[PDB]
Amino acid sequence: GYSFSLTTFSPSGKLVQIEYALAAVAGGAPSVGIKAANGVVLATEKKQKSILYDERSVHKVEPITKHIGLVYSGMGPDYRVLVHRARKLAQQYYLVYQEPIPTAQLVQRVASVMQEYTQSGGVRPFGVSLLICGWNEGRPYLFQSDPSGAYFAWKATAHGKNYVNGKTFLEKRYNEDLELEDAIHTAILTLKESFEGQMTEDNIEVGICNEAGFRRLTPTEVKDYLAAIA
Amino acid sequence: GADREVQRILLELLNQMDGFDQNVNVKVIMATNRADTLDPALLRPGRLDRKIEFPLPDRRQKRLIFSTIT
Amino acid sequence: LRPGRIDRKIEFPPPNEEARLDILKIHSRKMNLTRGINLRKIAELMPGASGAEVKGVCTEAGMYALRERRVHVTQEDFEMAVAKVMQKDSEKNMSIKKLWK
Amino acid sequence: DVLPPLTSDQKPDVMYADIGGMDIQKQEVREAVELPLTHFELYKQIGIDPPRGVLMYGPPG
Amino acid sequence: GSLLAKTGQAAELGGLLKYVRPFLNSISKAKAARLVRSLLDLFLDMEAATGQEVELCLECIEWAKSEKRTFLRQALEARLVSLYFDTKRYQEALHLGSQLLRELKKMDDKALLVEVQLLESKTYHALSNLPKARAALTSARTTANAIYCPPKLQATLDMQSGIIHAAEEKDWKTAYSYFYEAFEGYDSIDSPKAITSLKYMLLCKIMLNTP
Amino acid sequence: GLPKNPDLRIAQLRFLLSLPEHRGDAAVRDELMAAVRDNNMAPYYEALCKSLDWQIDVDLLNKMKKANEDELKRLDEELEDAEKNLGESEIRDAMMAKAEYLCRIGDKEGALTAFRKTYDKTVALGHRLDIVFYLLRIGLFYMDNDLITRNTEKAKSLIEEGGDWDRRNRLKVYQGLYCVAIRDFKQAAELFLDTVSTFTSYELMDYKTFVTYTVYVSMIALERPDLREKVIKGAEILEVLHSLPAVRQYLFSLYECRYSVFFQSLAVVEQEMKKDWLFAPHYRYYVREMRIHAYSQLLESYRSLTLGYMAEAFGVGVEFIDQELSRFIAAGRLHCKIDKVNEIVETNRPDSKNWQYQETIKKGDLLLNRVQKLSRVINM
Repeated sequence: GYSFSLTTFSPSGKLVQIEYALAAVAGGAPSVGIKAANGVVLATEKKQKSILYDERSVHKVEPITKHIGLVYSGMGPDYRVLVHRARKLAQQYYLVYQEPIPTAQLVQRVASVMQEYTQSGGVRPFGVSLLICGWNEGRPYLFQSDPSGAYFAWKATAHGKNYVNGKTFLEKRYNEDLELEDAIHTAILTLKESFEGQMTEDNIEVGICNEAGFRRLTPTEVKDYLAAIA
Repeated sequence: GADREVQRILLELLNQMDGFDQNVNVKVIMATNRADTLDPALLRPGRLDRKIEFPLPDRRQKRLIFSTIT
Repeated sequence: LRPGRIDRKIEFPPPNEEARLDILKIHSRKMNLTRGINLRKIAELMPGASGAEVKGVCTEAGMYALRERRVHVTQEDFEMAVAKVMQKDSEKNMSIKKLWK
Repeated sequence: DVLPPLTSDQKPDVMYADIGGMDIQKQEVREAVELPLTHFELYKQIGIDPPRGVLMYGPPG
Repeated sequence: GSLLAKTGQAAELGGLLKYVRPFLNSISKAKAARLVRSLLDLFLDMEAATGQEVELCLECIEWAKSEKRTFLRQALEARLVSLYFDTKRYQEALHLGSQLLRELKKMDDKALLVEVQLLESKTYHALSNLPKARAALTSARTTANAIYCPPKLQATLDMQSGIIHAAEEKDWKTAYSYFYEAFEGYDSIDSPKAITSLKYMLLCKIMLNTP
Repeated sequence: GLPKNPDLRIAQLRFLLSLPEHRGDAAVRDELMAAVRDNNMAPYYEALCKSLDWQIDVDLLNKMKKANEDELKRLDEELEDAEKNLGESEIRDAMMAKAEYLCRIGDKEGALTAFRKTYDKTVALGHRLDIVFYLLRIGLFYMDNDLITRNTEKAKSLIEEGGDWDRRNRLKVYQGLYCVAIRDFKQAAELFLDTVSTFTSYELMDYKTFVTYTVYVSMIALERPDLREKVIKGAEILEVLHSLPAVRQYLFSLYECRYSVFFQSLAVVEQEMKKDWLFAPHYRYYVREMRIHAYSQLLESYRSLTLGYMAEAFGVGVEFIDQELSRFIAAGRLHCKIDKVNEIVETNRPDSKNWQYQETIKKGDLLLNRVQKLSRVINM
């Protein structure tokens, strides 16, 4: 189809390559991000091909700023290049405006770079779906960006493998007045629903944005939530 | 042309699926390796009556298969 | 389409509420319905039906009746048949609002 | 006189006994096709256009 | 809870479970969930049947539904249906199991849905209605096929599958293998009911006329 | 669901009052008048109070009568408005309300005539069957057999046009009920068996009572293999019998040849058979038939046996069972004869060939007499 070239339109008006990128998305790692009354919780699985893979060596939740946490859909190396760009962009905004980058604005710049990669005839977009949690002016924000350059705001959402079940889960297993603890419980529950196989401190990692600051969970805390609970 | 022809193949398959007349007791069954693909138009419930999974044999099932052949 | 050639055009838009009612009644005429069936609600719960998918929904209700060896259909059968024939169970999240708006 | 009255190896000569115990799949397909191929007239008196298609999915062999 | 249960002081629990309710409200709802699950498990598991078996469960259903702890109430009701099945009360067991299935169908909580359908199949088998038990077992089978089954859940499901496949006398080898998997799972979680499976295991081999 | 008009619980209580052993019972006055005043059957209460020794509930009877008159007045004015100003659907609803209340007040002639006019002017076939079902319920409530038969054939004729499945299913239960009312247990058992899993006639009576009727009629009507395949192995039947051990024992004892327990259960079940507002007129017959069937079962596996053996098996004494076999053999219901000197029953059941010959010769006369009467078409 009209996918071998990125800079041309199909007769129906679709640029097939970017929905191919979105098909690469949701085939990767499952992950779920929800917005609670106070904070924002992003959870992702850590399950490798073999037990030799020391998973703590490769974090997936990355703090862009002390107030921003970032998770991806599963496209590892593309996520790494994009997260480097996002970190540098956040630094530029932090120094230019002398204020920390807004979550929505940070997602806007990241999606702008994403769109910049959605042109020309000799490059390809990063097939990564990005979940961004942040705190701005006392308000919590959860945003999702996609390789097409578009971005949106979600109270709760999920992407990766078996994402439709996560969507239904956050449809009926959610209310906007969730406390932080119950928010992490909802996140690990939808992770259990979406994932295949059990989890321990090894198999999940979670980042939580609270208005004081963001922090990625230690694996011990990840087991505390996932195991002996739910 | 190959792409257009495979699309016509799919459309003719659906037309025959809906087109085989009543009082004909033909059954049509399709095998697949992935099933996460496959056009939902073919997965339309008006012509799909059951979707049966055949995952890799695990414990018990592997034991049963080995016993049966052996 | 050039004038001296084929002369008339006809549009076949997706069936509306009344059309969905008529298709439901027509195809379920042969079906063994049960008191308490309210086909109007099923028609309302199926916006943007394609007409043929209404035949699909009645066939699905009949299939639910069959797999339980029942020769009769109820409102509940059609209601959970809607859940399968809604056809956006594989949709509503192929990223439509994005990159197309 | 009037006398009193299959294409290939299509007849496979394999039984459920030879099957490696896919019991759940056995039941699923048996309801899916075997009853329709045996008793489609009852599913006709239901009026539902008795079954036409089922999907087989899994790893290759 | 553990010390008051294992020592047989469960008669005092009738106050303790009521003493901690505001405490359960103050702390996170899921922490209260874990504590309530542990307390009810430790209570019902022993011989402490003393005039409060289904009563405390009843007012805790009321407490959870009033506090909008709906999911805690459905889990508690699944435990209550299990108790009802144990108490040979299969009629009301069917009633609560059915309505629990309806609400669980309002949501998409397959994890408890498989257990509820499993209990439905068990109580249908207890009432000699083999077809309904088979249908419930098949529904639970697909629902569990959706997710990865924990060893406890997998063992229970396979034990019931073997029981049902034995209730039909047309074949025992598949029932034998199902009991084998159930026993393997139970031994893996070291649950006592393993011996029960181990019994049914041998039963099949006696039924296969190959002792 | 279908409306409970007329209410057959009222008929059951009235029939119970028709029995002298229960006319002195005060266990009915609490509930029957509870519904009697609610449904306001002025004609039926008037018939009752001048027939079963009970008398006027002054305020209840006054509210009864006056509410019936004023309700009929408003129904009449609404029907008149509908017929003068509204289409056939609104008049349909108006006369539905009129006939429904007229049956509600148990006015046999009034309900009959109102449902009659409503049926005559019915718009379409869908409403035709339902009126027949109301009138069948009224006929059963008064136990008017001729009305029941005519309504049954009317429903048959109207379903003949291709009525939908719901009316067809309900007609099976109604027709089986009719067959029970007319000692036709052979067809009643098959009708009840066909709808045991599809029974939805709550307006008549509950499901457990239906399965009791089913097991009652099946044992008398069906032979042992059919009893095994369609009742013993009928999953829903055992499912409901787990809640009803009393009839489960009565069935299993006959099937498992536990004849003494079977006789105890049959003696018990004869009481409910008698109290039953529909099963009473045939009750003795039913109680009789099982006996021979029971005997016919026990004598099946023996060529000869001492009377003491069956006496102990049925938990009865030698003289009683001897008299029972005397009657039943005298009636020709058993193929055995008694050597009272040694006190031994001895079967004389014909073999397959001998039975075949006896049926051949019997049907031979039943056909040859028909031919002979058909003869003399020569020389009129």
